[PDB]
Amino acid sequence: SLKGKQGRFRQNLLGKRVDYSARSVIVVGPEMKLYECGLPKDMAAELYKPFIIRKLIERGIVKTVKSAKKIIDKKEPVVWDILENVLKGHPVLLNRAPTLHRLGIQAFQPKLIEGKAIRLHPLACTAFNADFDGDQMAVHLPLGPEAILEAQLLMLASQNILNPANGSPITVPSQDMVLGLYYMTKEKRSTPEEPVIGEGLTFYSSEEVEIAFNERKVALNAIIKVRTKDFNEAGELVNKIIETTVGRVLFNTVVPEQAGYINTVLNKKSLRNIIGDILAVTDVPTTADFLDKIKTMGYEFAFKGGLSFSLGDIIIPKEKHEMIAEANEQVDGIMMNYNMGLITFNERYNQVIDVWTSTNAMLTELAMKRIREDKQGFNSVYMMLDSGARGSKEQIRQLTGMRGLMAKPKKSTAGGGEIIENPILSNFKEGLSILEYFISTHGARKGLADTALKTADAGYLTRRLVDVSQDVIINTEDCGTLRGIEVEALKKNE
Amino acid sequence: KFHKKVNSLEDYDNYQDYMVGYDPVNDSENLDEQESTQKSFDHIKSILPLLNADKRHLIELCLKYGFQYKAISKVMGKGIHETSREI
Amino acid sequence: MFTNTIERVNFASAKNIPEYPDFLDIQIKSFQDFFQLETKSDERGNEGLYNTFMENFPITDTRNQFVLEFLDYFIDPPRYSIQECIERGLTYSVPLKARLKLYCTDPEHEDFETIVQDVYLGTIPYMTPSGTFVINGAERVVVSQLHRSPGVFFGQSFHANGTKLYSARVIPFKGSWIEFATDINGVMYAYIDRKKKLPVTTLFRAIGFERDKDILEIFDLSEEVKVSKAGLKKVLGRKLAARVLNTWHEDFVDEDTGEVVSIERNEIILDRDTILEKEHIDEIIDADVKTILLHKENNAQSDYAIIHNTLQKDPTNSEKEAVEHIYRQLRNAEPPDEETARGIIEKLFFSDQRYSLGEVGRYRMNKKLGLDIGMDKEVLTKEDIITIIKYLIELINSKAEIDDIDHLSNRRVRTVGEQLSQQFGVGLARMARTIRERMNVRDNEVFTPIDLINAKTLSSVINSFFGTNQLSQFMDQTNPLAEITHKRRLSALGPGGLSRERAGFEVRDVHYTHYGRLCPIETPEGPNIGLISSLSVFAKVNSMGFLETPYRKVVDGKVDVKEHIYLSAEEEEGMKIAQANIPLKDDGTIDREKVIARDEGDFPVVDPVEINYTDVAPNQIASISASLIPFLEHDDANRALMGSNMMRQAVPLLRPESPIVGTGLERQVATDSRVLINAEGDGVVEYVDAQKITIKYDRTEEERLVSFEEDSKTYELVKFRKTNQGTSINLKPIVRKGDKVKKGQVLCEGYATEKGELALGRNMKVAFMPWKGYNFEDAIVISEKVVREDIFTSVHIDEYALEVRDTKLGAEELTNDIPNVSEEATRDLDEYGMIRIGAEVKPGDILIGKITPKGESDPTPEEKLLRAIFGDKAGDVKDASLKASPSLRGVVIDKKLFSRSIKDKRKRSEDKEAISRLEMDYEVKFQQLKDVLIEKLFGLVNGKTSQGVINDLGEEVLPKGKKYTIKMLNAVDDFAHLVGGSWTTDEDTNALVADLLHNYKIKLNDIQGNLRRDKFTISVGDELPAGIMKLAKVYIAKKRKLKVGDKMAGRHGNKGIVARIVRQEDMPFLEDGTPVDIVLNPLGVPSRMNIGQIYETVLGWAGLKLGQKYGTPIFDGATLDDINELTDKAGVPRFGHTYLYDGGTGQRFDQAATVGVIYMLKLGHMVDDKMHARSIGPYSLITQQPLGGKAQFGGQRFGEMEVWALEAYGASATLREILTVKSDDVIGRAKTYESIVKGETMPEPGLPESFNVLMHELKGLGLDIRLEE
Amino acid sequence: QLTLRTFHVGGIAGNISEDSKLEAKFDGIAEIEDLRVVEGVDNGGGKSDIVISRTSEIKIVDAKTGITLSTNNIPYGSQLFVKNGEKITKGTVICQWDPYNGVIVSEFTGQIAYENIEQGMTYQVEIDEQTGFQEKVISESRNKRLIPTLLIKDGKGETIRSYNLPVGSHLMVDNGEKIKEGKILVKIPRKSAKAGD
Ligand SMILES: [Mg+2]
Repeated sequence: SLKGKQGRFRQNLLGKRVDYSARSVIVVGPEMKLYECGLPKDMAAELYKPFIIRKLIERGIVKTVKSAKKIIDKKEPVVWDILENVLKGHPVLLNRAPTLHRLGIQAFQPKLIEGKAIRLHPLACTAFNADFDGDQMAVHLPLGPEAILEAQLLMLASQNILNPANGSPITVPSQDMVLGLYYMTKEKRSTPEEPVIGEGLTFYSSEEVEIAFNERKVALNAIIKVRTKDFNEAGELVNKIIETTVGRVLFNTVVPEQAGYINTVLNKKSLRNIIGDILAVTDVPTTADFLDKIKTMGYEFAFKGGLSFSLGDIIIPKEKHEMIAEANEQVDGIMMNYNMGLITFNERYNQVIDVWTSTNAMLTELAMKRIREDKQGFNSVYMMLDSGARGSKEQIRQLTGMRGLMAKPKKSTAGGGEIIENPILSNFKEGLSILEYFISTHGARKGLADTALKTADAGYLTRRLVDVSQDVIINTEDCGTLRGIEVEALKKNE
Repeated sequence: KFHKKVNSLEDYDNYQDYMVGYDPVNDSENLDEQESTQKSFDHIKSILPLLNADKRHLIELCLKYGFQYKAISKVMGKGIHETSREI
Repeated sequence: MFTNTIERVNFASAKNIPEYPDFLDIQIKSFQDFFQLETKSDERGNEGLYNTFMENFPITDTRNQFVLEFLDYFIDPPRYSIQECIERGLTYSVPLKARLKLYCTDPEHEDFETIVQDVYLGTIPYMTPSGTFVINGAERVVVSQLHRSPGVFFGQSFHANGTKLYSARVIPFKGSWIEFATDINGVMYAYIDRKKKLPVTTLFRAIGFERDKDILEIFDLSEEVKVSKAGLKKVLGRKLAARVLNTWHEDFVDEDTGEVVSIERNEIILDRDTILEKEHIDEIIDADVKTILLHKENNAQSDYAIIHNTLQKDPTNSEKEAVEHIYRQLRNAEPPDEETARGIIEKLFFSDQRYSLGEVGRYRMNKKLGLDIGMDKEVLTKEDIITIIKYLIELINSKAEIDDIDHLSNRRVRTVGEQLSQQFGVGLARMARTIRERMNVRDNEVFTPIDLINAKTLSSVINSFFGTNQLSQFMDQTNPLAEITHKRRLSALGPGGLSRERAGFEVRDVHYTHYGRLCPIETPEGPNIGLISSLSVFAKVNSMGFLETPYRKVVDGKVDVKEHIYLSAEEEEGMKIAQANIPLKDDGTIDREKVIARDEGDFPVVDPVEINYTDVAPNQIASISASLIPFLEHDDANRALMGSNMMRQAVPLLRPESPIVGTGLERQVATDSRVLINAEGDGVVEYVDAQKITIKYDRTEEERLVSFEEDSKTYELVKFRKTNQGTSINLKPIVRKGDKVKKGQVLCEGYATEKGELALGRNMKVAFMPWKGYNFEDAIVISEKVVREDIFTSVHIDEYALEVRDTKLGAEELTNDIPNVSEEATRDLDEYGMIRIGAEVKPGDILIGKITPKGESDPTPEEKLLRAIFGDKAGDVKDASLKASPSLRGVVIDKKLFSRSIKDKRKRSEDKEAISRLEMDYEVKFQQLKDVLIEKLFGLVNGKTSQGVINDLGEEVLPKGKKYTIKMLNAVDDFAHLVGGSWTTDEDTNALVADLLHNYKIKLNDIQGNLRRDKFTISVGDELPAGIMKLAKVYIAKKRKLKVGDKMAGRHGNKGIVARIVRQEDMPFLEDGTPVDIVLNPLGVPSRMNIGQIYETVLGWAGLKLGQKYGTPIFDGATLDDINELTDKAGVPRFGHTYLYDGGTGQRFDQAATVGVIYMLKLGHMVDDKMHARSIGPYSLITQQPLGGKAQFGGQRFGEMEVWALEAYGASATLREILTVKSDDVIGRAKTYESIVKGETMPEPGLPESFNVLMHELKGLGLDIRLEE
Repeated sequence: QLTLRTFHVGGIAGNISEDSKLEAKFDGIAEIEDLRVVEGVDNGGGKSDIVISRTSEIKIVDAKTGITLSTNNIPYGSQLFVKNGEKITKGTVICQWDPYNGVIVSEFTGQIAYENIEQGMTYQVEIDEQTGFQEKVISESRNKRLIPTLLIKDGKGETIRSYNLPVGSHLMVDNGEKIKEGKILVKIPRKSAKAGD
């Protein structure tokens, strides 16, 4: 009874089922603030029941607890009137399991919403590892004033901007937000076939850029010159004329003036660095407001751009058949050389692997180039890939070029993993054949099995690490030590 | 047979989580019912001195030995029938 | 063409595809080879149950005075049909009775008369026509298992230091494992039932190989030379292959018994592997040995040197030395005599009692070892052992190959028939033991083969199998596809299989032998990945239990397109198999210079001359679910897996609609699911209504003469029936009065079907674009039109059952008058305290009111007086009513009460009168049936002469040679026992008479079952488990519309949660003003690589603009050019790239977006079932902590990781409240509730109760735990 | 993540090309420590220097400040193209070696002999079915006392040197064959870097 996961210690002493708790599916609230959450009316009414009872007795409506409970269960308008004010200043801890790091529990100030699903801020998703494909979250209600103060000053999501692992921001825009910001801050150059309105115009401030953009006289991606404040070589803010885009000006209307002027196309890496810099110069509240504003801007302009996924964006290179035929001819020549007796079996196998790898690399590069120069860099798939919103070179190559060479389904007893000589010449727009799909299912299932079976090891490692590091707490201020460690740059391959 | 008709709670996984449960509302309601019964009995005890002395002692004896018409009748002098009628 | 059917535009180009095997064959045909109700006596010789009857008979007592034999068995029609069994909660079973003959073999007791009798063996669960077992009112599936095939398995294991150890394991059909192994010392060894080790040569001697001459001649490694001076001098230097021993007899006299025992003692004069020298010649000569053995000069003997090493580790030298050593090693005691000493080995390895290989095992061992031992030997032999050791030695020299554990020829399928046969064998063995013991104890002549038999010992095993075995699983009853997948599942888990913890990666991967037999896509995504597989659409299981898939033979490059052959994993090895889509000339020759072949795990490119076989269909590798994903070739395998998993969780909808883009297998799934009413023959319907469909079947004149039933037949449609998962089965007629029908035609739609096609979702207009962040991270933005038009609305039925039993304190009653509840809460209850049909079950209402007799203690005088004066206000009854949880909102659709009739004296006399009247009525029916049968028979055989009719007792009821007239036709005592003989000289007349008698027997058995059921309901009443008086069931229907939080999914692995229900005017709309119905995130498409959903999006739109539905078979579907042609014909932009307008502003979006029609499903993960909130509620009585579960109104778990996060934040206060005052500080939580209500300060927390439980457990372990200040 | 990154790959083998050449990344003077070299013959028939020491360390040091800019280790059997004290520039190929299989370099000229090397006991011959190419791969022997040894002797038969051959190594020489200094005797097949684990 005392031993194991189900034992007394690990089931009833180190972790307990708790009161004033709830659980429900999570939907996305994009119009909320970083420190807000949407609680369904029934969930809030059940969680905050003693507080509603206190207000009901104080108001003189009832004098006993049972009558107040009956009134609450009848779902009267007075209950909601009380609960609206009861909610204020009383945050709730949202938790998504597994709780790998401390950001898995975060305090949110709740608001009453319709429906039965918790509304969660999108920027918190990365902290929770939470998507909206069926995920569920748990709500815990602090009771004492010290617990509420801890929630408001240590757990509030607007305070959990930085990752404790490395110090870099964790509340960074992702997916639609990054795609919209990238679309707004990317430059477009005027050509005779497609003119860009308002190119080369000089503006006295961001005010005139806003006026011209609102009157539809300068395009969002037009290259303009604007007089704004920027650092000089000495670090002082001085007015200067910068060549930028309209979208960059609009993005900088919400960037704090202490961070200077940002004149770069916004991807995930640049956004992370920019949020870190703004937090370095300003404080947390300013960074939170900046995050909310740029979230709204990115969502708005991704929505306005109509960015889709069409088969026209998956431009299969016209040269694919030529490269495949040339590689087939090379493989035929290598096969002849092995047949009549110049190269060994291993040499022929290695040469075939080499030629197919080179052909796959060239095809991937050509698909990269085509998708990059399509629509002057405004291909939606390319914007998703280059902004960091979603995608990679491998997936796009599987969509446009070829799936490449696949590892053989050899057992662990067999030494090493060979590569099938015939690669998957087809991609997912053309359509894999029966044999190619059967080949791919082995790798897919191996990856899924690794995912589903090799997180118990991660949990065990985390448990052992926590138990060996539990007692390490900053207890004093100075250990009066003359000892230390030498730190130098970390160089790999010089 | 009775001991072999009894299963083991270990046959249900995590039986301590979702089984063997109770609600304190039932306990509070039971104690409230007990208090109501006690108040009724106190009301009856307060009414008792207002009755005739013989009928008060009949009830007092009937509350410390208990509707024992025979032993009360020999104690009193009245018969079983008379004592029952007076009670 | 069938009436009311959709004619799809089919894009397949592959011809001559063989018809699918019946999708439920793996269940129906397996159970039909073990059981049936309508088999004739002559056909009952190869039916499986007969074999399990012979394997347990005869049963003879130890005194051999009595012998009991089995003759035949009979199966009676079920007492209750499937629908009634599902309504009451009983097991759909057939009663089995057997014919037994008990006789005496000892002539001394001549007063015992031989008896032939029928004995009720008991009720056996019976398989429904849909392939399921109705147990206790719930449908279950016996899942086919994948285990290790019987035979010989050769394997390797890497030892700790790195030296290989080889093994040869014999896997029997039933019994323990016989394992030979190689030790790190190079010594061969054998294991007996996983006990301690044993030298192989010791076993070889125990078999009967007395001397080392036989042992060395087994492998032919020694040369025999006669002992002589010149001969020994000629062979000087050679190593001795055998020990040179001196044989003499020593007389040992036992003091206890006085018998002189001559023990043959052998002294090792010369050891093995000793180089012969001149000195050893004199020793050999003095030993008086006749011949000696020397090592052969052949080099190959070195490869056999391990045997010699084993000989060096054998401490035995004679035939009986090894036997005695084996006895001492096994029974842990000295042998009593040599007879039992030999018998222990002869019974451990050569006896069928401890283990049997079976036909499959014998065949596999014969094929593997290259022997031809007769198939009648189910146990090992000495030749088998010799060949196994030979194969192990050949393996050790790196001259053979290791067997593959994951090969599909080495994985065998235990079907439902095999599992039921094994359980029946266990039960009948127990029954036979009981019969034998009963015959042992009985010496009185008054004992017959009925008193010998216990039905309980068989019913117990069968019910245990159907109730507690891992393979008797709750059926997935969400939609027809879920049933058809669960019935075709192959599980590697359960008894005799692997475990999740023990499951390595290798078994979970996809083997090259899974091609066409196991689906490489449809597997669970989690801890059960790879361990639970799905049968492929063309896969069968042969008689031996191995998966077989069909192919087309290719002889000299010419494909035989008219015939196909089912091949197993082993029959395919060494052959090159091509595809099905290979272009072919007019003569059948392959028209490709280079063809990619599938030879074992490799994919070579060879000429058509080298091709041996070809696939038969494009979708041979996929399961039913995978063969329902259009454009599967355009999806990643992971997304195909997820889509196959999600299509099985799609709830049936109130108004289902078949997809515009479908593969074309939906009709086959609907037909083979057998949930819809399939017409059994050609006919014209008579009358159609929401509850029934009656149709006149066309029957031939001969069939009408033989059949006792009217051509008309009525089918009752299933109306709002609860599944195992809560979903509803609602079937509606799609046939009008007057239409014509054919065999297999569906007369009804519903249960996620539409017009005979599977319909799991609805067609929705879709635009792929970001929408204000409301479709962020796999979220779904849907239009309010979906809620307005009831598109995604479903019905979910819940069943609430209350038992009222006989308790010691009194019989609990069902009444609407229950104490201390207002008159409003008992307004909707009837006399029996049961909610009315049509009421609204708001949370907290009483469904089935109940009163339980309260606990009157001793009636103290004070209580007596208080009741005497105040009254019986507190009457002895406590509320035991069923109350709805604060999440149940529904409408009562049906209520049922099942009761046992009260046994009274007047009721007993009334029951006797009623049973007499019913008996008279049933003899009237009997006589009417007999008269009809006699009239039909006289019509059949009028004017002919009888050739002899023999009954079951051998008496000729109808004398031969007499003409046929009415008089003796009505003089026949009974027809149900007329077995044997020929009625007439005409074969056709004889066949007609046999069929007529078979149908007469069927009808008579059915009417007898009806009479028995009427007797049971008059006497016992409603069937109900003992100890419970009444059962009250209330069925509540929940209309669940689509709401925010509900889960939706497509067929391509795309799933989401409805994040916002958006008004019509706020939706993106086209130039014509029509808004889209769903907005999906385009970002989900590239990374997840499920491009197929885009293709289906475009094609579907064309369909919606052309009134067309499409068939797009997987790997033989629509190319982009066909979609382009259809979109150009429908006035739809290519690739669905359209300019959209914002509904809230009106501005056209900057870029064009992908717009079309997508098939969207609604999964069974609804926010109604997921939301739960608790402030305070029930706690545990042990841990004093909140319970767990929405049904228990429990609280969420703040586990170890949450505590770690709280500690990392530094929240001492929040962690303290979570640990003490919110969970188990009994006083603290009440004081905190009071303080929150009254506004006061929070109480000081105290010691948690779980800590006190821990302390009490520690004290119960004898530890003095002291808390000190 | 160390177990979830495999899911996105989908089982496709990565194009991990092992660096077969080590080059100079900075301008300076190369100093080699613990360097032993022999004169061998490459595939082209010309003379080359082959390193026979496993502890060679090459340091590229700036000629102006004297601070060691870079440090690298010279693999055994690699072909050395830069001598000690020679000035080098950026991009110069310092050395090249076989990444797939390591090599054993003979340090003396003489005859090659086998010790405890027998067919079917310590090594096996793999023969191509089509071309008939034969490769002698050393396997694990049951008798641990039989250690496959290569003996390099002089013309008088005295064993100058003995080399231990590990399990799995391919024999590139024959018994009784005459060899020169710097010739590769036994090619040990290094475990090829598969798709990123
Ligand atoms: Mg999720």
